[PDB]
Amino acid sequence: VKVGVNGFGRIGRLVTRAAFNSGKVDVVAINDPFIDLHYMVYMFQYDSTHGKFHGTVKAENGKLVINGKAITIFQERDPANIKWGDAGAEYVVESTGVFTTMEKAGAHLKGGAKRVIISAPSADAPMFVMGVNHEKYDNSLKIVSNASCTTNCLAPLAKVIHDHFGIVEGLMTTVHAITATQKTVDGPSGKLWRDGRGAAQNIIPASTGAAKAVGKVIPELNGKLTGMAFRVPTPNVSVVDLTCRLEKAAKYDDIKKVVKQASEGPLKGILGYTEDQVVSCDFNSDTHSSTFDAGAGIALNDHFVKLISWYDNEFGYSNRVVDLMVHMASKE
Amino acid sequence: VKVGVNGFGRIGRLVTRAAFNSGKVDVVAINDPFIDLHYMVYMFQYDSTHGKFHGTVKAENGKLVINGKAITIFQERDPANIKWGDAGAEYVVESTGVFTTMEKAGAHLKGGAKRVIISAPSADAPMFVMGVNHEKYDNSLKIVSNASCTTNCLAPLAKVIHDHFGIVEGLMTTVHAITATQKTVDGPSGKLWRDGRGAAQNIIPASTGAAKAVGKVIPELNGKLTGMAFRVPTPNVSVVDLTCRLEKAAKYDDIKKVVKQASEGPLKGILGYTEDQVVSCDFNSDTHSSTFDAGAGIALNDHFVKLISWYDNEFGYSNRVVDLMVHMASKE
Amino acid sequence: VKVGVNGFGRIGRLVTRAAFNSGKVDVVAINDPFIDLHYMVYMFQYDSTHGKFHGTVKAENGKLVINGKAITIFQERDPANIKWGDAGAEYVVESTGVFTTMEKAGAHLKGGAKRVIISAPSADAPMFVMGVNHEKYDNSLKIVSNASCTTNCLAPLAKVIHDHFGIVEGLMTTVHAITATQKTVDGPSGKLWRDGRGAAQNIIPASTGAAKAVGKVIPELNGKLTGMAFRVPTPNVSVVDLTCRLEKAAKYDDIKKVVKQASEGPLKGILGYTEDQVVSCDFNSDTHSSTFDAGAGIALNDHFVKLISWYDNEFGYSNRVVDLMVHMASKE
Amino acid sequence: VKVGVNGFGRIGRLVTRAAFNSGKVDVVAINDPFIDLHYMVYMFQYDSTHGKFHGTVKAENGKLVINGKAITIFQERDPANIKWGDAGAEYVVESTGVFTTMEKAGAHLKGGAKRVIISAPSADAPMFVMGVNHEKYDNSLKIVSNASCTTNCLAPLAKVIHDHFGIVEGLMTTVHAITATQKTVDGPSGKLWRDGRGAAQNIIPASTGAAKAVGKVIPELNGKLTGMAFRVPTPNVSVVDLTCRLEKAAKYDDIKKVVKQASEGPLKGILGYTEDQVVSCDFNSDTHSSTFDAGAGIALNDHFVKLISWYDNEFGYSNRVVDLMVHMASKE
Ligand SMILES: NC(=O)c1ccc[n+]([C@@H]2O[C@H](COP(=O)([O-])OP(=O)(O)OC[C@H]3O[C@@H](n4cnc5c(N)ncnc54)[C@H](O)[C@@H]3O)[C@@H](O)[C@H]2O)c1
Ligand SMILES: NC(=O)c1ccc[n+]([C@@H]2O[C@H](COP(=O)([O-])OP(=O)(O)OC[C@H]3O[C@@H](n4cnc5c(N)ncnc54)[C@H](O)[C@@H]3O)[C@@H](O)[C@H]2O)c1
Repeated sequence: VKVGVNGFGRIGRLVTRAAFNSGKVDVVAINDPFIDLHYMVYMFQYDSTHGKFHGTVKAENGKLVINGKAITIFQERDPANIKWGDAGAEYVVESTGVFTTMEKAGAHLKGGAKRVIISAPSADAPMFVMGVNHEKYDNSLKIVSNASCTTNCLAPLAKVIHDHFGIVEGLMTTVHAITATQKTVDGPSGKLWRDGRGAAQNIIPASTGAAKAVGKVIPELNGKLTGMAFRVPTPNVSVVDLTCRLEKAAKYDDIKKVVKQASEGPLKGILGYTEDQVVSCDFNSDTHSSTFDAGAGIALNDHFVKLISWYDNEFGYSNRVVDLMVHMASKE
Repeated sequence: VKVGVNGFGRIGRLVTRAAFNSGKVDVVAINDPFIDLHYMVYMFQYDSTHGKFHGTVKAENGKLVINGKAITIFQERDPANIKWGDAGAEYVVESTGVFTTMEKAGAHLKGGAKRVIISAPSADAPMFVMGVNHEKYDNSLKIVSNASCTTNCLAPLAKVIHDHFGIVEGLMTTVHAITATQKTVDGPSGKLWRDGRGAAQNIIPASTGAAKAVGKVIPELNGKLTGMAFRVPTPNVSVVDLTCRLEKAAKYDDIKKVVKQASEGPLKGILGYTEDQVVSCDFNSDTHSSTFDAGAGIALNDHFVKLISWYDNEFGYSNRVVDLMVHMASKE
Repeated sequence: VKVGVNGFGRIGRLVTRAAFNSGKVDVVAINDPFIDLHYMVYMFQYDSTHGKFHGTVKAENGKLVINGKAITIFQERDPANIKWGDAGAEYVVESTGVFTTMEKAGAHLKGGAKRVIISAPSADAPMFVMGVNHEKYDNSLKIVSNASCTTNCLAPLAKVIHDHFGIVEGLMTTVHAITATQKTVDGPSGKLWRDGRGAAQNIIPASTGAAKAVGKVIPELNGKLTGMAFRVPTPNVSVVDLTCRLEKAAKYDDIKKVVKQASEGPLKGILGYTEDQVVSCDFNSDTHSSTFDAGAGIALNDHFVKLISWYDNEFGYSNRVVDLMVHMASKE
Repeated sequence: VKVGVNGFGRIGRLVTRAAFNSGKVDVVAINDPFIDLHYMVYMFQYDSTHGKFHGTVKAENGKLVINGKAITIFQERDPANIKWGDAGAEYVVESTGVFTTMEKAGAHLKGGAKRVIISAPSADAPMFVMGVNHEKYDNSLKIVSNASCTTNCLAPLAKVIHDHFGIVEGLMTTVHAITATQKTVDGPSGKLWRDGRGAAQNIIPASTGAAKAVGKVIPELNGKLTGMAFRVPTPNVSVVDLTCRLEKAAKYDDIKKVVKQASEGPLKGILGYTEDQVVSCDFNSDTHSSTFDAGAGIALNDHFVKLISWYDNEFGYSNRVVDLMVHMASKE
């Protein structure tokens, strides 16, 4: 599939990188009114957390040339004015974080785009999580959402645990690496006061609808999950801490077994499994949506257990956006 | 009561700092075979996380003089060889971390010390948590433990929640600040492989018996609590994340009501309460053992909730060591 | 003197904090379109790096009440609209960082303000550095600049070294703490690309005109100094690294003696002096503009030396803004 | 050439990694009487700063098998006892940081090894810096030193600048990333009080003989260089800040010209050159010994300049240890 990407931020750049490192889709256009061609070369080439881009990045003839492939560049604030159709872009990845509504994201279709994938939760667009409910997608859906990075980490795990033991209720906490929405020093945040406090100095409590969203991709869990988060001073990689009450008795060993089996089969590449003495950095640039940490979790009894799963909030999610588009194309 | 302190590390120094700013407890002797008199002046005077000491510190005639009070300095590696008696130390704070058992801490009694307070969990010494079970102490106890910093944060909260609603079962996680036990860069730790990884770069999973210990200071909770921890790159101040099942239905507001009332009454100074948009640094040098964060927590339903409480793992605990000694002296 | 402050950011808030601590000036008005009254209470009360404000802060009948004194709050986006005169503000501290020109800062005059102090370098407004050239100010100056935090650290030191030994030429490097202008993760920064890279992960080279500016407050040094900077992942406190060649031979002990005498006399409170084994945190909330670190520096020979001086980039500078206004008032 | 490595710390592991990542040499033995075979697999496989090993690491029959190549493991505490001879270890990399002297390091020769390379400065062993004085090595030298990481960064640059313009005198400052020698929180380090202070919280001044050592690999510069360092909270990658006086007038562009040609010719792979807007992370895992940052430096005049050069203190140096051995082998 030929793809267009709106917004060249962390998500836009990593989705583009994933498209190229994996070769699964072909990026032929990028739109960003604030980042010009030459700056794009720089931002895509050098990455503090994921390293310098493996391949080539040059600006040739007004176009961004990555690994030899020329990419048309646009500078439109209003997506409706982006000529995706002329660039040959069939699918458009909406990653600005500003057009997450069915209506706003629809603006891309007015330029030639056949379909739009919102790289963020949507209030009305149907949300999908690879490995959990992506087969519920059909050709009538012109605008879809790939949910959030945290939802993509919890949903795969929640599905396995619920199918095998039945989740009566659960509460999650995600210890999250600092994000771009945060501030370097105590600054104005207006909406969320705690988010304005110095990121590198604090452990910051924050709200998140990721746990509740899992009830949307896994209907049986609707109303049985919710949680919150703590933003901590690490550049990348976060972890889900799921405390849940199980319906059927489950020894910790059986939980490991069931998850391991899932990571080697139906959820391979999506849900990972490890028993090694890992730490956050061991998952930097890891493409999994969620990686179960056997040794980190702990059970109180056969019905009350705390499960731990890692996720490169940047890389994993970006790869799922590409995997979602591949699945969609196979349904055309 | 005249006090002696063994080990001049973070706790030894902060307990001494807490003592001098307090009043009724006097430090008259300090032992540390690794830190010489002049180095002690430096380490006690300058503190990266708590600021320069407010008062005077000097090296005079071989003694450490703080705020004018001369302190006898010892350099024994064997606690059995410390002459606490000659120096006048009735109570000895055992804070090295390598003499936590009854059999080892008793050594201080050879030099004349009358009672020994272990500033850490003990495998056999009776453990106490101010505000929770300190009333259980009696004059026959010559060696006691003040438990851990994390246990001192969870116990006060657990007591209030259990007294009013009944904790059926709970699982905690403590997002914990960096400790002197970790390494600056990936280094050796043959016992706990994960703790050897770069502290500033990672979110590090770790085991902790703090939750299980609460079942020791609150017998009714024995076997109903356990948890683990995540070490993150912040210099000080940690937070307890308690997910528990309640027996009696409890609206979040009722929980707020009850906790707040406890902090203004029986647990004043021990358990704090706030509804402000706080972050970890707001508890820097806070002397509370635990401070309930009303806005950070969240409930799934009237019987399943996640409670959040802050604690300056260094300052709070150090002040409780002093408070424990004051209580003991009042029972002599 | 009745003072008004525009912009309630790190400096606006710290200048206000500095003002209340010592009744040198009375803040009677504040303006900031991005921070409403209630948010101001929060931002001023809680400070990650300098601690909770010691005193009281509340929102009463539409005014910000600090330590009892009620403060008129304005929310004008345009400086000209701000009715400084009405509220009773003689001097106005221009700390937004956007109106640093003579032309722009003059707008405060159109509102009733008598004098205007720009808390940042100015392209045309006369710049002053307490202890170095503040004696050059006169009643005809309605708009002045207090230079930069780095210039205030280097100038005092440069003056003493030049007065006694003569600086033939010098090059400085300032290892700087992070500022509100940096990003938490690799993000866009059109004018300064390096400044867009993750602040907590990198040592970031940056340009600075602070060294060249010293030639402006000390005319004899015009064209004899320049330098650059390295932004590093520390919340606050920076250090100047001055490498200079001397005209008159100077043993290192002579440099120490000369700096020590200056800090105890004419530059007391401005230029500090220490021989202790200090690190950056030992200067947190230190009100000096520059503190000479005797043990940190090193000389190659009697004419080529490297001098080290610390400065709390936030606190020191904020106090100098207040000291500058006090001096101005004494000249009215 | 077959190699043995004594010490499996940061240096030992990265030298081993470099050996396989290049294939210039072949590691056949590792001696570390403090790290168990299974722990070695873990420490070599997972690396916080350089990522998971891009290969294979098992533990087949008492040996460490990397990329399908078996390595004999030793737990000998006295180098003399190691059987380098039987294993086929022609050269031994002494990287413990303990056996640095000509005699302590000599302990390896008895074990059957032909030559010993000390991965650290030596008080009496001849020191070499690839690209600067490695041609001075001859077959009579059984024990050699590869100097320090900082010396390997400054020497290449100093050689080029001195060769073309003549360095009259210079003073350097190295802004250094966090090292193992440091402590996570204020701890004991009696020799150097400042090195014991919390690494993640401070900018720590430290002494370094790297600048003076350049006078030993470049004799003409003996006594013309010295400097110091600042430890900052970054995991890896450091930068040299060289302020020097030139004999021959040199415009900044002439310096760029000369350094660039040197990086494309005689010093290719050793001295790098860039004009891009780089930051520390852009040099993570960079194998150069030193990379000139054109845009970061600044000149006061044609005879006084500040030159900036980056170096991955871990990776660059480790690769030079391998390059030194390759050169030695070619002289056999
Ligand atoms: N700081 C915290 O977060 C905290 C709070 C709860 C409990 N604790 C407990 O406090 C104890 C120490 O922690 P800390 O942070 O002060 O550690 P440090 O900061 O490790 O302090 C320990 C001190 O013990 C001294 N020491 C070592 N061996 C000795 C010996 N043989 N004789 C005499 N002195 C000796 C050291 O020189 C050092 O100054 C541990 O048992 C720990 O579990 C720590
Ligand atoms: N913190 C330092 O290191 C430091 C010390 C020396 C000088 N300075 C100078 O101080 C100034 C501000 O720096 P800071 O760190 O406090 O920044 P912030 O921390 O960016 O503070 C600026 C404040 O200005 C307000 N503001 C923005 N637009 C405005 C408008 N149109 N009208 C009124 N208020 C507006 C913001 O809401 C914000 O609170 C800059 O010019 C900077 O160069 C900084």
